Amino acid sequence: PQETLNGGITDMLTELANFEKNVSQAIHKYNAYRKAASVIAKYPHKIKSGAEAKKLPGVGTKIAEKIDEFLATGKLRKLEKIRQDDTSSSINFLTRVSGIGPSAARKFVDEGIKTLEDLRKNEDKLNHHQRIGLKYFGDFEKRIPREEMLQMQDIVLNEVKKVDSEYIATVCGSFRRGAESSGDMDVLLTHPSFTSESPKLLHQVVEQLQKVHFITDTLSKGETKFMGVCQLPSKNDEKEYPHRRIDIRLIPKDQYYCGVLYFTGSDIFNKNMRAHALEKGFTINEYTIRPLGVTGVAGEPLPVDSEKDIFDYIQWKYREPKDRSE
DNA sequence: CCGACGTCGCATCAGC
DNA sequence: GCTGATGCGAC
DNA sequence: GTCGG
Ligand SMILES: [Mg+2]
Ligand SMILES: [Mg+2]
Ligand code: NA
Ligand code: NA
Repeated sequence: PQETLNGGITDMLTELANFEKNVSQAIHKYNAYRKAASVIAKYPHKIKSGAEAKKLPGVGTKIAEKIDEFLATGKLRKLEKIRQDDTSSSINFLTRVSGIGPSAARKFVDEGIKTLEDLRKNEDKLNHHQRIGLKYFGDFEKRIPREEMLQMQDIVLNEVKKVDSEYIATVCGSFRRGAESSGDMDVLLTHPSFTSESPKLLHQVVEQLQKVHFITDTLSKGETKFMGVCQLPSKNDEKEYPHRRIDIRLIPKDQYYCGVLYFTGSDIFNKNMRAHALEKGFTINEYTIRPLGVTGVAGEPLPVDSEKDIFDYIQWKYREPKDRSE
């Protein structure tokens, strides 16, 4: 539905979600505001009153009321006032730095640090991740067109295969659902030598990708998960590509396809797939599908050899990644 | 009236 | 030193 | 903030 139907309402709601999360530290209100923003975004009629909104699942009495106020005045007083509040709009802004959450943002604003300028003058007060976040602030908010993703995927598959031709790599994310652009790259990796009934497999890959200068920085690295930055090589006399978030995960063979499904998303689709899963006597997380017991007894992980197997157990025609928006 | 609201890997903090 | 809790990011 | 036991 066209964003101009209830656009003003959903932006109001998402703005209020943001303050709950970043300023009030009320994650459950943040998610309530987003849930109500979603169901509104999908509603195919121009909302004429709060009582009308109220009908939607996730819209309660207090949002109904804010809708009424927004309809009559084109604004909300509470939102107007929070915006002109220096302390609160600073705290809210700084959370846009990857690695500064509600709690570090609060701490900074308490002691005078409110702007990227302030963050720059105070490197010593930021942790490693936060420096990388600061350094790529601009880059990190940009989107990645598919063309650069395919190019990034070329590097990844080439280098992974070079390290050891028995690795299996799948770039997931909205990339995998065929999206026209993506916010980051999410690589899932496994290896025949790695099951769960069983720390270099990850490091070796990360290492090759730094060696060809594809990975430029590291946010975190452990035995199973890497979070980092990458950058395509620059064209011959051209302006350089932006720096990009890339994650690389190592998953045991018998959990690979649950992982692929889970990180393929979208979350909306996974919420559905989880719900239907429950409906037919099964539970599915990122690691496994388990049958529910005569009492709610999730039992042993079942054998899984492909995405299909999963879909099979819960009796769903396998859904092509391109259809997994919902 | 009141508890649930996904869960988890890693970096780092708090406390012993 | 170590263990556990907290912050963070993220389908 | 909203839903539902
Ligand atoms: Mg070989
Ligand atoms: Mg992703
Ligand atoms: Na409702
Ligand atoms: Na942040």
